[PDB]
Amino acid sequence: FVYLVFLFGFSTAVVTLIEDGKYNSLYSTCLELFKFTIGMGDLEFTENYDFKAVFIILLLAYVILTYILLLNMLIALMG
Amino acid sequence: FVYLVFLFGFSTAVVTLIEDGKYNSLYSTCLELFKFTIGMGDLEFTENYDFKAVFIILLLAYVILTYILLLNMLIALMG
Amino acid sequence: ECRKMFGGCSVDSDCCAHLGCKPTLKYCAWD
Amino acid sequence: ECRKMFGGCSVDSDCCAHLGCKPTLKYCAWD
Amino acid sequence: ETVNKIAQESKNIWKLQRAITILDTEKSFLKCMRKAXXXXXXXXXXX
Amino acid sequence: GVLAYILQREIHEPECRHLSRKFTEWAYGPVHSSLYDLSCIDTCEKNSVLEVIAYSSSETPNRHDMLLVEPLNRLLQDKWDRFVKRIFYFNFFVYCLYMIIFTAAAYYRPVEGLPPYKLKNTVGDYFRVTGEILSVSGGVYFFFRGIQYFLQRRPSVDSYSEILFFVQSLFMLVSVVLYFSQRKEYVASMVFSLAMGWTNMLYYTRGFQQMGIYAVMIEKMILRDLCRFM
Amino acid sequence: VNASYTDSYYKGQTALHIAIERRNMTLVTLLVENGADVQAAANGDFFKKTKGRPGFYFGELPLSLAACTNQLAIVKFLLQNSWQPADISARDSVGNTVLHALVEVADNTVDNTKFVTSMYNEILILGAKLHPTLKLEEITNRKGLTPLALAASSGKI
Repeated sequence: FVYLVFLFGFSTAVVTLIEDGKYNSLYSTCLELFKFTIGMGDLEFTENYDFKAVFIILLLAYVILTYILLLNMLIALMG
Repeated sequence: FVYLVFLFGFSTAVVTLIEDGKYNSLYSTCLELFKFTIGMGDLEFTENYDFKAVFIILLLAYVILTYILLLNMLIALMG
Repeated sequence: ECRKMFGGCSVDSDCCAHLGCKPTLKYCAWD
Repeated sequence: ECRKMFGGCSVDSDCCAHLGCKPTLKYCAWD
Repeated sequence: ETVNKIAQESKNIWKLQRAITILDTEKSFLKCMRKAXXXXXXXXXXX
Repeated sequence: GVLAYILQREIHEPECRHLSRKFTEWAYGPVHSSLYDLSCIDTCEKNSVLEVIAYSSSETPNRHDMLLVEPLNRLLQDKWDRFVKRIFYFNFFVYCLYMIIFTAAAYYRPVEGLPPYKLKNTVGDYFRVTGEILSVSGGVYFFFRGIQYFLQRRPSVDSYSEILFFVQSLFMLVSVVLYFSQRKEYVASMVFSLAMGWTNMLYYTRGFQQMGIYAVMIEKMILRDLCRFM
Repeated sequence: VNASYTDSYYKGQTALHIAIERRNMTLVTLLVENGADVQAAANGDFFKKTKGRPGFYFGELPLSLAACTNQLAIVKFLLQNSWQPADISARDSVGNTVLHALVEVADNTVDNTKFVTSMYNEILILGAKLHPTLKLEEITNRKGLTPLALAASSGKI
């Protein structure tokens, strides 16, 4: 539920910000974002990106926080 | 034993679903799947994929669960 | 066969040529 | 439009052709 | 540790925070007509 | 211990009744009943025992004070089981729609061009425009609500969540001024606003023991551990 | 002597209930002799599980009360007296007999078990002494549960 909220909100934020390529869709973008949460991602490709400096920062915010607090927080719960 | 069951079942499910490329073999597909369990993978390439929307979902199911419950569950056991 | 424009590739696509399956809708979009 | 040389792409760039946005300054640099 | 401590607290933490949520709403709810006797049904023996 | 003593320090002797906080009188062979005065709920203009308990933070002995009963524990259940729980969900649901709208306009915003001119014609130009106005209007409420919080108590982490709400609403306002200014860059600010609001939304779950624990833990990671490591 | 409370709280409570609640042989004795109904069910919210209200359930009938509060002598006097012997097998609103109520009153603490356990014993010894034909432990509460099966349904180990 929590990851879904964080992921969903972040995906919505991305969808508005730059359609770019493969981020045009919410179903695809969410898949793109989930891949990031799992910890497999390709980072700062940028190319064809608007507010990329703005955007790279957004990716740093979302990816870092998600790996850092949700996954560890769930994982901490798991032991 | 448990990972082998989960991995084996998932591999069998994939082998039927779309031969595609490099998924045609069980020995290769298992290797492809084990790589995913180790946490090194390339995600949502899709290309030449049938039921990819069906398939991406399957990958999300298997990869997420495997990283999420077996690895952590074994790792939780380890401490 | 090939799922022309507006053709849904959940399975059996096989999306035509100019078309490409985008993994949300599962329909085939081109251009 | 295209943010020529010294053009800042925080948003709306769209950096010109010979230029490329480098993700620190957000200005457009080329060459 | 923060997760563990939060877990040990969280029956209690969950309790205190709620009260704060209730209080703020009560203050901002226009101080509209609302309750304003407490007793607790009890049964321990002790007998 | 003393707080509990002062509220519940029931007295029985001639002249006892005027002094006492709690009277309990209902026992069956098993069974017992306790009655509480209760003054703390009564205190208002002064911060009061109840008010202090409601407000008090970062002391670190709090778990105990909140726990105090019957009234503090008893009072809350009476306040909320009867009506409060219903009120909060309506607030949460109302907030959620505001979020769907803020994202929807942002998701479907027209590339243009920057800001105006906007045609505002037809359903396509009509639905989005309503959303944009609605989202800004949604933005004002947070700004107005926040100012009172700053205004009611100017002096001085905690409260962590209210503080975030003010930041996001302001961010939207910055975007709106930009939109009137009409610079393209204004989006980026809005984009922060859309995501921040969504992350904020997760707060409403609070007051739920499973859920309340998670939000608290996240807040803890960010005030302390993340902040320290960063 | 048999008038009862009618408010939702203490509903059905009689003077005899109170005498027992107060552990007062003398007043139990007196009330029974002036004809207190020994089968009167105190069934108001004060005699069921806490809202919290609370509290507290034993259910209902004087015998059940006298046992659940660990008051052997009065259990005996209820069942053995000249004036009205208690019906040892009566069921409360929920179908519970004194054996059911005892199971309900257990809380898995060592001294709790100990007292319930032997008051239970005592009831059976009295059943077999006074009314030998009665298979007490077979009697089902509303939900179809023997005392044993209730015990096990509610983890009263």
